[PDB]
Amino acid sequence: AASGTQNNVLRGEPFIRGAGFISGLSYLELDNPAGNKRRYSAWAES
Amino acid sequence: KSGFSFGFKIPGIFELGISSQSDRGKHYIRRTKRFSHTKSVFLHARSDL
Ligand SMILES: *[C@@H]1O[C@H](CO)[C@@H](O[C@@H]2O[C@H](CO)[C@@H](O)[C@H](O)[C@H]2NC(C)=O)[C@H](O)[C@H]1NC(C)=O
Repeated sequence: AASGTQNNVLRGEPFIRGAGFISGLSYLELDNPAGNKRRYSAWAES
Repeated sequence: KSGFSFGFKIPGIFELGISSQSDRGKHYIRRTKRFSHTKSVFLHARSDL
């Protein structure tokens, strides 16, 4: 008899306060923990 | 397995011989197996701008 249990839960809540570009950094957190350099520069310009 | 034989003869033849053999064997087998696996993924997303 063999039994295996797998359980992994990872949740992120980015806060990017760039009015329209604020949602980009929040949506990019899905599977991408590191922030995009180009997206970060765009948010800084915003 | 079991076997028995008996023989007796005396002259006055006269001769007599009796043999008996009985064999019996039984084999029984049984195999049962069950496998069950459950996989559930729940993802919730909420974003406000
Ligand atoms: C009946 O017994 C046999 C013993 O050889 C079992 O056969 C192997 O059992 C191991 C036990 O984990 C398995 O990893 C192998 O895949 C089995 N091989 C085969 C060819 O089945 C067998 O599982 C038992 N049960 C049955 C046949 O229902």
